Amino acid sequence: YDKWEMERTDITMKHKLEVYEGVWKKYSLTVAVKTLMEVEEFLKEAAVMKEIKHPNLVQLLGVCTREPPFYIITEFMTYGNLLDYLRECNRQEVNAVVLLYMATQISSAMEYLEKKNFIHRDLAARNCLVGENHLVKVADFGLSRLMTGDTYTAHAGAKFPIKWTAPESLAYNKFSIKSDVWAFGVLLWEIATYGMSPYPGIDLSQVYELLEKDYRMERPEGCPEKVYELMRACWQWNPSDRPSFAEIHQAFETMFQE
Ligand SMILES: COc1ccc(O)cc1-c1c[nH]c2ncc(-c3cncc(C(=O)N(C)C)c3)cc12
Repeated sequence: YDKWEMERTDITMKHKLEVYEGVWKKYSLTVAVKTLMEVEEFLKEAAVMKEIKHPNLVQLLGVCTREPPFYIITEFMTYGNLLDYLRECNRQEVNAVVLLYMATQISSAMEYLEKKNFIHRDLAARNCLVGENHLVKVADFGLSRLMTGDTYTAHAGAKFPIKWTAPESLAYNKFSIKSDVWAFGVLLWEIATYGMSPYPGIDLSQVYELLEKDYRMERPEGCPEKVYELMRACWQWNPSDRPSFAEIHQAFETMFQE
């Protein structure tokens, strides 16, 4: 854990994006810096990121956890968040096969988290980052430890991103890897629509009531049928009926390789 420990003066802040674009001076490397949510939570978040090693999860580079202010230093993704990237892109370049490639990368990251007993709890396009050549990485700053068979119960009075949130979470504050699968389905929809807002115009207070009566978003324009079938599978009411990320990733790698 001290192999990760850095001196605060090894980094220089360049631009404020509390997240900064910074420079790891020794390597002349552009990095992302997060500074200090309570202290212990921040330190645990750093501790968890030390255990994460995957090409499509944002890589930790070092921490400053001796004397305040505390730093978490990670790799820098050139193009920023996926949501704005999709909304502002050239769709002739970011075409159908690129969208499949992005979904494959994200599902690969989630398959890793699934295998390593982590949940994300805020899977969404706004929380994915884009590098050169349509490289996509999931932000892993809010990861929680959880055995995949088990359930996390959010604290009393927690506020959710309703339109990304699984029904069991909206009603009972319960989260699991299956609730991430639901969120992934919404992320797929975001990708397929190049960053449209989910359930357009639908009042937030009626989303749960709609879901329990089996309302789901319709197939986006131009979206392949098999991709929509995957979305719908992710949106099964019963969590145990939803596919695993291993199955989801396998499905996308097949599509992408064909
Ligand atoms: C300390 O790392 C983090 C902690 C919090 C957070 O939200 C993200 C990062 C993070 C890591 N690597 C990154 N690489 C690139 C960018 C980034 C660059 N430029 C623009 C945007 C952006 O979309 N907006 C400002 C809306 C994001 C962020 C990051």
